[PDB]
Amino acid sequence: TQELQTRAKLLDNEIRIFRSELQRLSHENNVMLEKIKDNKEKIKNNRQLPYLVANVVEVMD
Amino acid sequence: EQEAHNKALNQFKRKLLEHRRYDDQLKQRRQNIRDLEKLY
Repeated sequence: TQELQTRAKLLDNEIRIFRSELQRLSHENNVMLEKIKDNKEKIKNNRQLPYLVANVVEVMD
Repeated sequence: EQEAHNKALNQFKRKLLEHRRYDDQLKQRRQNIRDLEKLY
């Protein structure tokens, strides 16, 4: 009953730090998602009509 | 129940189980930010 009372007091400090780390990744993952939308609304305007049609002589790479 | 350290331990078990939903959420969000890095 001394080991399980010190074990339980190790999950109160361990879960307090893991909530702080996960609040930093939530704010960060909303800033990254608006960079993918940003690029793509540009990319949507060029993709639609009209565009010439040509063939590939060679891929030179 | 048997002890008043076995009534403090039914609530400690809940916390232990929860620690299992904070370990799967931190390994998920680092696996989801590397997948959104290849898409950016």
